[PDB]
Amino acid sequence: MNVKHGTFKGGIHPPYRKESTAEVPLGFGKKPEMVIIPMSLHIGAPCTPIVKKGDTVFLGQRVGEPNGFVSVPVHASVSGKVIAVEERPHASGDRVMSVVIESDGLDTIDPSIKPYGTLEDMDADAIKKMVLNAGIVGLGGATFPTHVKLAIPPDKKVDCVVLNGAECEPYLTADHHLMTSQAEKVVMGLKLAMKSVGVEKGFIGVEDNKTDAIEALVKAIGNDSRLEVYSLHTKYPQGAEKQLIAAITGREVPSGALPADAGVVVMNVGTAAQIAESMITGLPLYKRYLTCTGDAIKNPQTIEIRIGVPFQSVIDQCGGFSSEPGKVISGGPMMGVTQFVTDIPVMKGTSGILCLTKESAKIATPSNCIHCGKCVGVCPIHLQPLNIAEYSQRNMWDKCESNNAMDCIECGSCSYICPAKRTLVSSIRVAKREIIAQRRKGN
Amino acid sequence: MNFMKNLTRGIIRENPTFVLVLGMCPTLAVTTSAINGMGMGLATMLVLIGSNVAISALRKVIPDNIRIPAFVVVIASFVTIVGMLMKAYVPALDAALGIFIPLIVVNCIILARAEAFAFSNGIADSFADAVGMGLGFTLALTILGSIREILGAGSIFGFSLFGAAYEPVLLMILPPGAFLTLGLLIGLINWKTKKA
Amino acid sequence: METKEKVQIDWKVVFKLGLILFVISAVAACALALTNYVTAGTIEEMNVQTNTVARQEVLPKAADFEAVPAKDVEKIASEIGMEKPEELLEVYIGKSNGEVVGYTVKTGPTSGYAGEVQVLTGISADGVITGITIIKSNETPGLGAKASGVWNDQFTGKSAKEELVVVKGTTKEGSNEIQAITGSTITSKAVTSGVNMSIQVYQNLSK
Amino acid sequence: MNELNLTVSSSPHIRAKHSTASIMQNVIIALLPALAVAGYVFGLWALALVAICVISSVATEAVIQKLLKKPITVNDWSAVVTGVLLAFNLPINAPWWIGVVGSVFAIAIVKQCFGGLGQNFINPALAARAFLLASWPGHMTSTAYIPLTDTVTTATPLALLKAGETGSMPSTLDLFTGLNGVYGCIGEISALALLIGGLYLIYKGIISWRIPTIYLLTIAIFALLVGQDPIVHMVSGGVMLGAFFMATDYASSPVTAKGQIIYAIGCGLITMIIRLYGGYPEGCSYSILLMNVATPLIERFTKERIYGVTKIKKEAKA
Amino acid sequence: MTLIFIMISAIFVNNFVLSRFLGICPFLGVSKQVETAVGMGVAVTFVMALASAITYVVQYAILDPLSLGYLQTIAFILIIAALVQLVEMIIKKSSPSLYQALGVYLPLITTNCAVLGVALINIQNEYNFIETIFNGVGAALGFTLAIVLFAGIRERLETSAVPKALEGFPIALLTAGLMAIAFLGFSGMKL
Amino acid sequence: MLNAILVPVGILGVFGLIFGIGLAIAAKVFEVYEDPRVPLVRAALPGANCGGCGLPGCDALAANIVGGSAAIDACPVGGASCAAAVAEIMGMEAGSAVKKVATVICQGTCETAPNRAEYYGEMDCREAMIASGGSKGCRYGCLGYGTCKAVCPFDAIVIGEDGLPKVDPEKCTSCGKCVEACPKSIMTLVPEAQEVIVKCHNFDKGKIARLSCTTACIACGACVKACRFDAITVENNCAKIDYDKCRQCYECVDKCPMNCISGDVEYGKSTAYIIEENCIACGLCAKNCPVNAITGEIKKPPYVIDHDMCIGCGICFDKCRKSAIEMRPNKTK
Ligand SMILES: Cc1cc2nc3c(=O)[nH]c(=O)nc-3n(C[C@H](O)[C@H](O)[C@H](O)COP(=O)(O)O)c2cc1C
Ligand SMILES: Cc1cc2nc3c(=O)[nH]c(=O)nc-3n(C[C@H](O)[C@H](O)[C@H](O)CO)c2cc1C
Ligand code: SF4
Ligand code: SF4
Ligand code: SF4
Ligand code: SF4
Ligand code: SF4
Ligand code: SF4
Ligand code: SF4
Ligand code: SF4
Ligand code: SF4
Ligand code: SF4
Ligand code: FES
Ligand code: NA
Ligand code: NA
Ligand code: NA
Repeated sequence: MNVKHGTFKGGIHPPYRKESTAEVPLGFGKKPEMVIIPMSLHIGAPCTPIVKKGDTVFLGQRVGEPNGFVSVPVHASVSGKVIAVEERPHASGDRVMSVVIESDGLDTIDPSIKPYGTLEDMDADAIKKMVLNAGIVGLGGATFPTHVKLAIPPDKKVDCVVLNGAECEPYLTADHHLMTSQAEKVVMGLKLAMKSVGVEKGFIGVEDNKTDAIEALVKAIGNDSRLEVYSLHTKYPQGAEKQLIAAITGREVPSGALPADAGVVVMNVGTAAQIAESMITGLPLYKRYLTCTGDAIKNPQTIEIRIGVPFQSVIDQCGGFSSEPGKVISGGPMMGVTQFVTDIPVMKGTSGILCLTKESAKIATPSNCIHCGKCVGVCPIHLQPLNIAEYSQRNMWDKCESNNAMDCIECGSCSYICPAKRTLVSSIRVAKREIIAQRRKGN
Repeated sequence: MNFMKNLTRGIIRENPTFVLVLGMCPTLAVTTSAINGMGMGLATMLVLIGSNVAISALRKVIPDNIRIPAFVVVIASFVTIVGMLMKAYVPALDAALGIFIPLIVVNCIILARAEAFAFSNGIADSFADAVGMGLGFTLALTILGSIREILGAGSIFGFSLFGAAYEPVLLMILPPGAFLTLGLLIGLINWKTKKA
Repeated sequence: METKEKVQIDWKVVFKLGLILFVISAVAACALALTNYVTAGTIEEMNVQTNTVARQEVLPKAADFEAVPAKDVEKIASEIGMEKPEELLEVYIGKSNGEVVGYTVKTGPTSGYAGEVQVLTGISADGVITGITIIKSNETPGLGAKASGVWNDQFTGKSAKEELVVVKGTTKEGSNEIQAITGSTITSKAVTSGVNMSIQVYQNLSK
Repeated sequence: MNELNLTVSSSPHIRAKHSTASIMQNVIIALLPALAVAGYVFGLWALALVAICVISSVATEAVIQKLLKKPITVNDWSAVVTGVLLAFNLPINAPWWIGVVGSVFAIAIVKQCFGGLGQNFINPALAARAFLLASWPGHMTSTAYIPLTDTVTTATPLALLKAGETGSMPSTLDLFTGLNGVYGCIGEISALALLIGGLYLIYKGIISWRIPTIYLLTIAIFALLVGQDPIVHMVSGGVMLGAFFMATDYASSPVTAKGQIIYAIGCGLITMIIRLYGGYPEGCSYSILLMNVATPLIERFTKERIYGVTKIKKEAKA
Repeated sequence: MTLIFIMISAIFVNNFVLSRFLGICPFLGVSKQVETAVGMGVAVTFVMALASAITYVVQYAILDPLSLGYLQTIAFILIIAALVQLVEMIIKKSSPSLYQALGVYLPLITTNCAVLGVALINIQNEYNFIETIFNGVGAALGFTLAIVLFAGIRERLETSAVPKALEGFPIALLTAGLMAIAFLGFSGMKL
Repeated sequence: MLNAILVPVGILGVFGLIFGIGLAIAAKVFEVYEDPRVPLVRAALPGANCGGCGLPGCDALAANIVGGSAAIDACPVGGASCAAAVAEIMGMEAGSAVKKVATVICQGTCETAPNRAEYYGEMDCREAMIASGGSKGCRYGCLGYGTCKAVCPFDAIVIGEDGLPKVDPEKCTSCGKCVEACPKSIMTLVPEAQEVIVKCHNFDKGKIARLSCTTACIACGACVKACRFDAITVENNCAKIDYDKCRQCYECVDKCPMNCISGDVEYGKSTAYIIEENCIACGLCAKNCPVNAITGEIKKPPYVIDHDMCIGCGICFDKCRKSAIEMRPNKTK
């Protein structure tokens, strides 16, 4: 096959410690006994509960109704009874309204779930209706609704669909297992998305450290001449939806105009697999993959776990704590969010749990700038982080805006390479927040 | 009451050299000794007094369209008379300050004071203002000249201090040796103004 | 049409604007010339007095002086092959009871650090330099202005037969050797060139 | 009832291994062989001077950082680098107080009056040398370089070239290795030891090839266009020390790749302008110091292009 | 060839601001930004270039063959003031009104010690017409270059952290001293 | 001697005379910028003539105002009086409604509201808000890193040893520079004559707030029953006082079980302190004003009344036709 290559300019080379869980087989979680389902598992308008305390629910039964257009429903992961419709701690640090369900032991399927159909019988309107009804959001991390993404406005033109298989953050190997095991579902989901949008071109981009996944995808594609696979060089910011576009297609997204103005539609391999599975079976989104790894975990592994299970249950299922942890992170080490407690349930965009020990979580105090200039070299947007940080640190928002601080993608790289151990990306975030806020109180 | 305040604004409160930063060419040019600064200050004081009194005497007939040509004529006349007298009786001071004695007419502090305090006040306030500004200029120039001369020559007022084998810092009597010193002095004053 | 016919009276104030200025200017002149009438000549006297002192200190004795008509000076400058003209200013002859005494020559040599200096040299009857002095200079006060100090006193004693050579060393070697000032070498060469031109003038004249 | 007491912060949660102190220690390691050659050639007084300078620098910094109520960050090994580089710019016949005065001027005035490390716009070790040369010209010119045991040299190689006496100059191999009668500054006589240690900083990634290559190419071209020897002009004087170690200062050089090419061309042109038609035998220090002033003007015209911002033309605010 | 050497010596070897201590008050006053520095340099260039020829003509046509040499300063300053008045009249009308942020330094273009200084230097050096024009243009270009470099440095300084007490004028004077050393590098050149 | 005076006088007079006519003609043709009427603001300004305000010329307060392109208080040297004069040339200013100060509605100081975790980063409030909102137990309280102190231009805020800011009432001049700089929306503006403020910003229910802080609001509603002028309301699970209707009766202060309302019990208790000079023995206060506290017989002057009752609202100070009652705060301490 014609496997082409591509790369971009800038970036860094982290240690890439993925070797620990790559050769370990795939594990399956046990049956849960209690689930907490929040009312906001996406971005947009939160849902409204339609269940009461003491009610009896099925598996796959809707417990939340969308409010506006950018809103997806919420379903139940187990079969049991409702014990609380109060608010519980969330991954953002503050309590969010949720529904608590206690499991019964049996998984009784709702008596209204049937297969939607076949690829040749569905067409675009029914495909979009099925995607909306199953509550599928973006599994890449942003959790943007999919049915909004597949509804192209009439004043825009697109001609290709690109799947993001370039999983680049360290410690994470869920997409590797998904591509190695379920390539046929990924191809079927790509075909379904291509038919829904109405294009005749499709690309898949996989990094070169997953050659077995590339071979599996090439074998699964078959004799179709409209599908292509690209082998990409191993770099950290490679998969951030923009450098992927530059490497595969060669185009550049304009200054604040979204990828839809470049003529492409970017999706994830997990979303495509979920679309194919929901078409074949008829069940909603209630289960995904996770990677439980780190320095304070006895037996790290990749495990398939339902939605609503607390973090502590996963940690207990993966051995436990070998030592006292000093940091718990939801996601990767480069863009994850540190937690306060371990009562947090897993969500639709939770791709890993990373526990660090006390010695490995220590960073020295920031010092003076020495004007080395490495942060300028490593930036993929070709900005100058030192000037923006120094202007933000003394409350000069006009100079921050004049230095093009609103097109930073917050990728971490600039703060990783600093010899003086500074916090450049945090200052850039502060400047961006203030610039955005000043546009509403002055207009 | 109104006479002592104008006289005593002068040195401390509104020093032209340390607080207004005006007239910086003679200050950095001639202050290589403790004698040149005093003579320059006295000449500038005489010119300032004469020009201020003359301009304040005639603040009713000069229109606002020919003001600066009317001012510079009086200032240049006083400067020329003072220069003729100095060349007649003090040739050494004229030779030591050769170019900047014709240049007293443009000193950045005479025209500014004439515009500010001479075209809107009486005859008695302008005299006190001129006396105070001249005293402040003379004191600042003398201090800077003594400080530079002690380090760059090893003597004060022509009297040696460090012996006949001292090797001076020959940068303090150079153009780059002025700027830095003055800056440090100003900084010190600012510190003692803001921490007290 | 004068920007839409400015209304008459705009000219009437014009005669008011000039006249006062005119008066002021006249008054200024009415001062300055008077001061000049009291001052200028006196200044001239002082100048010549200094020059007289400059002529008397270099050749210390009780004698009279006579001035060359300044066309013989130009003839000497034309002869002997003096490659740059108008660098010789004044030549005077001393007289002490009939017999000749010496000569006093003023010259402005170029190629200094900051332009032209003025050097005066006095020579006796037999060739001996009895002292030199600096009349005008515009060099650095702490670096090139030291020529009018103890550096001049070493110029006495040198015979008027050959030229002089400047050396960069503490040791003075022997005859016709001049030790320059540390950190100041161009001024010493300029003064030596002026002395050499004066001594060439003396050699050409005294034969 | 056991709590956890975790740590909360912002991304990223991992960092690199290099820091500020490692860079300066690597600079000292690179500068060691020149110190060895200087100690072998000039004797035991060539080392002691260096020590004096180092001590003074460190002491000065500590005192200031005690008086202004600031953390004493003397363990970043920056004042040691400044002291060593200043001590490499001295003759062998210098008194002990010259190094102390130079170190005090370099640390107190140039560096600490503008904020501290990385916040000045000028080179401290070259400005201190320029101040010392102007203040005390007798202790630094043409005679302090020759040792007292040698009485037949009387001139350094760069002073025998401006007078046309190129028949009494040392050989080109002796000017390159630095032995057999080559005199000058204590840490400049060997171009073989300043290139071995200069190629070690390129391999570790501290400096790049751009400034060292373009500084040396312009000197060779200029000496070729006027009919002189390209090699004698590169292995004599303070050019190899300035190209690899002093023109590559972090706080005085441009940060982009296009400005570091324009900067080096000017640094190489002003050197040979002063060398051939000037009042000094060598003009490396002032050529480097004059390009530290024009650096903020080069940086505003040599910026790069932001991703996605292609526009049409340079309309800007018109 | 002599005109080129005169221009070069006026711009580099004998810069008016750093060496001769003439244009210092606008140097510290106006150099907080680049655009104002460029505008002030252009205005100063125009004023000097127009004043030099008029001063030459007035001195050598009237004062010399009349024995009235003591009226040099008053006539020269009258001519310069009358020129700067017209410059002030033309600048504020058509050139942007926001440029009147000099704040006293615009009527100090009359004062501006470099202008009368270069006029007296041209008079005392016994030049010709074209030599005076070239000297005036060279002095103006040197002033413009110095003020542009200062305005460029001060923004990098605004990035840095002066402690609390130096701030405006002391750090400007220290920067000027360091630039004066860097230009003391340009010395001893025979042109 | 005649020529030596005639020639320079003539030359200088001609030179001066031609230049005056030249400048008079140059008044026309060139600059005609007179079209903004200048003599509006040239005397109310004290006069400094500095380029730290914009306004290219200190007499340029004639085209800078009539378009709204410049702020009313753009001149700091002139001050409040000069700004008021400039505005009252057109109007708006020279008004009423006293002066205000800045206050902090929080009283949890590092021992009653401890920290959940440890925070690494820059010591600033907004930088701490980047790190998932902060590390405090109460998600609505003061972080304590002092952004408001850093943004204050008049040096009126100091950070105490307990973590909460303190404002000097003599250096604070009624602005909002510290109000929009607080990420927690805690700094507020309060009249200087007010001493009853509800100091909390917690929007949780009773048990969670009780666990979070010692002096939290549990929204019990006991402070609304005590008030009868309808000035304090409980909304969003938090109480708030309206300062336009508060009579400072100090009745709600004693009824709060968690000590959230500021103020001390030293108030009122002066029931009909009536001056004998200007009352006509009307006896209209003897009947009722909602409490009795007056009862007597006709009350010919001097009034015989015992003072051990009433709440001291203040309505009886202005409803009288002659206002013979005097209000004096006299209690313990
Ligand atoms: C620094 C950075 C790295 C990212 N890395 C990945 C990645 O490795 N894989 C991925 O699927 N999305 C990644 N994303 C998210 C993409 O930008 C994009 O939102 C995603 O492809 C959308 O997938 P969806 O359409 O399924 O929501 C990254 C984003 C950023 C800012
Ligand atoms: C590559 C490199 C070169 C340096 N060069 C110099 C130099 O030439 N002079 C100096 O005083 N310090 C030098 N330093 C150290 C100095 O403390 C720092 O770079 C800043 O110039 C201090 O403001 C150098 C440091 C590095 C890493
Ligand atoms: S990487 Fe850090 S130390 Fe280097 S220039 Fe950037 S901010 Fe400064
Ligand atoms: S976080 Fe922003 S500034 Fe830093 S390297 Fe990434 S894109 Fe550049
Ligand atoms: S602060 Fe007021 S008085 Fe001072 S210059 Fe500005 S407007 Fe004029
Ligand atoms: S009041 Fe607000 S800004 Fe001030 S310290 Fe507290 S949280 Fe920070
Ligand atoms: S910022 Fe303004 S309102 Fe706040 S404390 Fe300071 S002076 Fe008062
Ligand atoms: S509960 Fe109220 S008083 Fe206590 S910390 Fe929170 S906001 Fe402050
Ligand atoms: S009485 Fe106190 S605790 Fe109860 S609602 Fe009122 S303020 Fe809150
Ligand atoms: S003080 Fe009195 S009026 Fe004010 S809120 Fe409390 S009870 Fe109501
Ligand atoms: S006038 Fe007032 S005080 Fe007198 S009786 Fe009537 S209510 Fe009472
Ligand atoms: S304070 Fe109020 S209740 Fe008391 S006497 Fe006066 S009006 Fe009546
Ligand atoms: S420029 Fe101000 S006195 Fe010379
Ligand atoms: Na005027
Ligand atoms: Na002057
Ligand atoms: Na000024």
